[PDB]
Amino acid sequence: AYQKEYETAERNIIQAKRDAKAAGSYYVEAQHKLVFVVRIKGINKIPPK
Amino acid sequence: MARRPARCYRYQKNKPYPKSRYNRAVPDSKIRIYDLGKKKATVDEFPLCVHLVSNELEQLSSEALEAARICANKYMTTVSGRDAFHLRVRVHPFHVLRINKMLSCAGADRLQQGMRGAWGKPHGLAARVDIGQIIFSVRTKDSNKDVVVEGLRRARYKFPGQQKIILSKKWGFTNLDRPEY
Amino acid sequence: MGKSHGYRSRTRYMFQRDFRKHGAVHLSTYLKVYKVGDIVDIKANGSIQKGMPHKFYQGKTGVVYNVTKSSVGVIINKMVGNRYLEKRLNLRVEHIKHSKCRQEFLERVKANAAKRAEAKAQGVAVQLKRQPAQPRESRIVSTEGNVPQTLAPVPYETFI
Amino acid sequence: MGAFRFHQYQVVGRGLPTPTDEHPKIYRMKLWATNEVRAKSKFWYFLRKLKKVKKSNGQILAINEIFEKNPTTIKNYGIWLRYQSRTGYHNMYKEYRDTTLNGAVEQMYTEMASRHRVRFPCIQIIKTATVHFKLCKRDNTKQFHKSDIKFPLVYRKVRPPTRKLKT
RNA sequence: AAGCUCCAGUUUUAUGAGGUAAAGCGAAUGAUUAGAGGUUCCGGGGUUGACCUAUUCUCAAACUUUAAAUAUGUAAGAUCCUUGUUACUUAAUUGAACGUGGACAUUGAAGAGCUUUUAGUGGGCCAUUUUUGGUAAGCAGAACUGGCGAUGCGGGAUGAACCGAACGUAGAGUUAAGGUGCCGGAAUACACGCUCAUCAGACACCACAAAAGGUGUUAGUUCAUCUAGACAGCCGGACGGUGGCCAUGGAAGUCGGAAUCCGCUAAGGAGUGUGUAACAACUCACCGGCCGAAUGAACUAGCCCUGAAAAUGGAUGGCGCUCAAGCGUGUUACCUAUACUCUACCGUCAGGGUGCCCUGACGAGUAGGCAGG
RNA sequence: GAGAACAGAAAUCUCCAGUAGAACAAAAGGGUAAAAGCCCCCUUGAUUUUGAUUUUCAGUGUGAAUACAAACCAUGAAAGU
RNA sequence: GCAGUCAAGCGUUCAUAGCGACAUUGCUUUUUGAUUCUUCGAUGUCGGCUCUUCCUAUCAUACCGAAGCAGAAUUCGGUAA
Repeated sequence: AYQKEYETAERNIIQAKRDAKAAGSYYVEAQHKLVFVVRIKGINKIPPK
Repeated sequence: MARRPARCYRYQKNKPYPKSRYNRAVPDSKIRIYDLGKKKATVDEFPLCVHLVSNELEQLSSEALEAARICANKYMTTVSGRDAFHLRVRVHPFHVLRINKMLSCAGADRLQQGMRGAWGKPHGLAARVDIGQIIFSVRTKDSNKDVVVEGLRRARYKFPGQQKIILSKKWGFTNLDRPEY
Repeated sequence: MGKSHGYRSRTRYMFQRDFRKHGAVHLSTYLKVYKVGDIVDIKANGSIQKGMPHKFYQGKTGVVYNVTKSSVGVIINKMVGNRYLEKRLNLRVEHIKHSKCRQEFLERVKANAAKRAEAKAQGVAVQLKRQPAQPRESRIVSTEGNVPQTLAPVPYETFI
Repeated sequence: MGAFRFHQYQVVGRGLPTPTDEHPKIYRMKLWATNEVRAKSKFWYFLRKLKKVKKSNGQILAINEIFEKNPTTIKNYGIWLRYQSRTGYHNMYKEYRDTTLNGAVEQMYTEMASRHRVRFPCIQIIKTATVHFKLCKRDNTKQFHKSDIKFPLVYRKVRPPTRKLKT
């Protein structure tokens, strides 16, 4: 649903962006997202810290 | 002089040390002069300026500095004659070297005690020359470009830190430097 | 062994003041009196000569426990060891400076605290925090028993 | 294509920042990458290189990716390149024959790697710039390919299995 | 251990502080130095004006303070009101702030408080980071931390402290680190590129290899020259203003020291080197042809060799392959620990429940304490 | 720096310009301008008693210091010190 | 101890037949120091004799390069144990 407002607004957005540098003006999306954390790496060779 | 290669000196030893209270009777600066050639001349006559710049982080010996700079000077003053162009040494020699000086055999080892023991007795001066630092900045005219370049080549085999010859830009070039009057 | 241990050593950066702070201090600072429970930094001014703490104590924050004549009594905590005790320091007002951070902290919580009261009457912002604070608590409040509870972790078992 | 080579991800964004009448202005770097893992990274490295920012000050608005627009076929990519070897990074413009942007990456990597010194830590590049077939200048592999489009020359080049048959 | 009793941390806010680079103060090697006021001496000439010191604006880097440090670890620090009554230091004077008595209203999770008694020291070590001494050292001596000691097992040829990993038992599965030509699980894997020395099968390591680095090795870059014809070689041409001022025994193309125009014009420079005391030729410049397609100079990095010499016998662990079994770039699939998950179950502790049964978590161990046998 | 015969060591005295580069018995470094420096007077509190606490040392003494209150005086306008 | 680079310079003239400073990078482990790893319930010392095996940085012999090699004594240097 977030993505729809950008899509609706902009024809312009895509073509310019693949071909060259610069960015266009008018809108922008903020985002939240919660996280999950898994510990890959062990205790060996680290501070207690 | 007295041998030690520069295996002893070249890597970056010591919390400096060359502080003026803490060392009466250092052995001398042996560098004959820092600016050379036309000392009575501004930078601005010369359209060419050539530099010599380090690849490594070192302490260069005072003797190596004079030996490299005199070797360059004999090439300049023989080919361009006595009243040539103009050279400046970038780096003066003021880092002070300690080394312990040749014991004895008395079974007197170090007679000290066992020892050694700070307050080591000074062996002379070196210069810090860190990565990308410029040892010589030379001002010349393009019909003697070649002469300064071979003088800079004959300089390199007389210090151990690996260095590169380069053409300068600074502020400007030499002619965006000149339009305001 | 060798050399000293010593109060004055290692002071050169701490003792010394900026080009701007240099010159005689202003007697207003000397004049200032404080109340118990005020929060004060201790860091000695170089430009006062006497009243100075051990040098090692500077940059710590303490609470004015009591005063006895011109100098004031500050509680601060040091660090390291076993069953470390909190210390009283006699440290002058010239060397003691206010702390803004709690003052603005106090105003904000209190300014907030008025906004809430009206909300408690007619409004529901919260709700969960409301449930402990009516059921909760006297102490009276404001007591010296809470201080050893804080005192006890300062000697840290792990660090040791 | 199959299992990438580096589709360029057109990453866009902002900044997005503070209570001041400022704000950073609108940017692009279109960076060659494998997807979003790479996407993030490059942006922070670009933000280090040119810009300055932060991580937090750089805000990513959107992502749009890369397949084949134009032909598989036959740019001979002009690449602006930097290789890190026995000190830091030295400038390069390398114009080499390729199929495509997927390929370009591999052919350059193989060239930094082998020829130039390259190892891990690197990064990448600055730009890739298309060119007309006849224009292509430096030179070995491509000179033959330019000639091939020509043709006749495709009738040339036609060589590789050649010694094998009998006919 | 044995018991007693029922709080810990962290971003964020605020403080002040390591530091070390370019200014300021102080020191200052220590140049170069123009401009420019003034020292003080004599010494010559027609107030001026040669002669040495030396302010003053003014210029290459070092070092100890300090800004602003930039940093980064840090690094301490996170109830209110009213009423009465009492005190208080300080003009028979002004105030607060004390203490009471009474009422009113307010991202974390056992990491945890206290006591008695007990033991082994009270000789350490290595690595990482930051060092300090020392030429250095499998050195000395600090800091901050992990490991070894006291820690197995898997990797690394072996191998206290390197990587993975913290271990009750037993099994099945799947993995780490790291590896897949054979030894040797598991690929003679897939896309490509370089290398031909047997380089080379190597994180760290008693793993060596430098300055110098050639270099026409390969590659890359930067600047110039090319179909208007470069380039290797071979071939080939040159009249005239006029043998040019200064100086000197003497420069006259070519010892030193000037300007630099022009004829005509394939083209024919007041000249590239070879000369004699000096003059005294011949070539080249500049120009043309025979050929036809790229070209050379500067830097850089791989590779590589060159630098490259040692003692009882050859190795990268070994055999020893070289569009790889090298090395680098990407990439697919496999293999592989006591790990992790799970099954069963032994101790502790949560606890529950009826001398006994059950749930789930944690669970290597020297010195050593305690408790059961 | 200038100014004053003689005097160079030349105080000396004078005028200007002069913010911590001076002075402050003694290392070091820090620190301060009607100052804690310099001067003039007056004086004895370099008194006795007790010492909260820190440094000692995180709990361990002497010693040291920073603060008192009692006792006593000084100078000082007095506060105070 | 020996080597490499650079080559100031000397060699009548000529860097390099030969000699070669300053500087500078290495290598070896066979002098000397440094250390404190190993051994203080014990490693027999120097030196010499004699018997063996080795090394290459080669003094001679073999083959070669250069020369300031006329011969020729020679000098320097390569390969080589």
